[PDB]
Amino acid sequence: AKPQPIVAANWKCNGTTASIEKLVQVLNEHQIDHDVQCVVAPSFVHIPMVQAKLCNPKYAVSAENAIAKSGAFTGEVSMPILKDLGVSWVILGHSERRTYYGETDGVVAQKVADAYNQGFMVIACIGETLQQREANQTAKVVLSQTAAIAAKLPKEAWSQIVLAYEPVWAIATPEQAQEVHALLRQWVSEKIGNGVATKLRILYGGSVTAGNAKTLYMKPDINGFLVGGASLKPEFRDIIDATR
Amino acid sequence: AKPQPIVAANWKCNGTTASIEKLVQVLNEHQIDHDVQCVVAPSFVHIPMVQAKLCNPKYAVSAENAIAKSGAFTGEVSMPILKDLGVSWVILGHSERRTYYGETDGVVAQKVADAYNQGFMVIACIGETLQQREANQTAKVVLSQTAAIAAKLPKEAWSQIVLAYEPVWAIATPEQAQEVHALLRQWVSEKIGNGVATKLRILYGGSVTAGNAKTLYMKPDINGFLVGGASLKPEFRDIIDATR
Ligand SMILES: [As]
Ligand SMILES: [As]
Repeated sequence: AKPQPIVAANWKCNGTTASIEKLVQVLNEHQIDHDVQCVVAPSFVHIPMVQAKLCNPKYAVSAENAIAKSGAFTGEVSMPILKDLGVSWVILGHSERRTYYGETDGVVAQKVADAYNQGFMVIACIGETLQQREANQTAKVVLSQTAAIAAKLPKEAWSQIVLAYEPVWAIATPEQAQEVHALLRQWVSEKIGNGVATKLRILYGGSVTAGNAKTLYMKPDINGFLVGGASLKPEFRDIIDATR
Repeated sequence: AKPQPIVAANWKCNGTTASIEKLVQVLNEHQIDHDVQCVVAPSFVHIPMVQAKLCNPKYAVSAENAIAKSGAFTGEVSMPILKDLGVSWVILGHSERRTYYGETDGVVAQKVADAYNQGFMVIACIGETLQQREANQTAKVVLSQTAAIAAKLPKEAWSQIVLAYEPVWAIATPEQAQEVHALLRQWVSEKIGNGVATKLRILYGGSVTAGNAKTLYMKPDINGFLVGGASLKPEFRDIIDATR
């Protein structure tokens, strides 16, 4: 018994008009005959061409980041602007943004609350570094990151939340991934509620390929993927098939 | 005797599909009969619709920010991606990005060098805070910011550089603006070269409206504008006319 799986593409800061048109065509031709939420997150400037060309009924378009409000924030894209554009998914707290772009736990938690309150589906990213893993701090870190997010949310917000676990420490066996997912679900179950925990999607966001996806999705607490490199390739289709 | 003026719109983090279509239509109908480089910088997600609808022969589209390279930089837009898209202008070092998003002098200077080397026109922003102005540090600060940028550039790069002076301290009389522009030009003249200084555009990026633009452009060291709030309005056309 699992909730609806999600297979999300994080294109990060990659792509050309040519490469995106070729990829979206193949994604459009792929017949998906099971209940799965597919997500593509392009770079901001590619969002329009993706919205225009993507016809696959299982897909939604997501942003890779956002700020809460419109105004004098040169270079940033706000959640109101995204909604006007027709985008209602957003990735927040990706490890790259936590590492390079000043997104502390509190910044991430406030962004998630803002997205929730403006009616977004949120893929919120957590995960521990190699230094943190080698000091035995996996549980403390992922639970503390999740706790920061949970602190700004009412119980009913969780239908709009998806967690994505990034094993930053590896940039992992399916068993190491399962152990962290289980630990996350246990926390949500005890602290937030049993019903909320059952229904929550916890996506694996380490290295996902056509080669390992099926074995990863066999695990009871893995509800799909936040895919990096392989989501720039026709291989993404096979990763979607692996959640049958 | 002045170099070609530039009138650049910084839309910051503002706009709807509806408001942009209405604005671009009016900008498209505006007949401009003098030599001026017009620039529109939309939020990243609006770049496609602006490129698609904007027909005015005096305009180029600009990004409001960028990073140097494509790759694993979730949420950011790279200069290669912009070029593939057909964008060859970029605003860098805006005060909002210096203040809120970690852009030190060195970060800004490296971004400007990267843009130069990838063939962009760059509007590089400098300016001092109220605290800096009240401690008599206007010259030191704007010259130190310009120096950080100049340090990463060969002499021949300056044909691709435009400076924009932001009087952050006011968020200013035309005479206070002129005094800073003159001081910037003097520095470039003595340190970089007389020929480079004559030809360089120094844009005023404080509060510009249809009401004050003509008086501002009368000043000998002001070569146009980086416009904030008024560039979201039909008033922008009159600001363009003021550089006749
Ligand atoms: As189709
Ligand atoms: As036209």
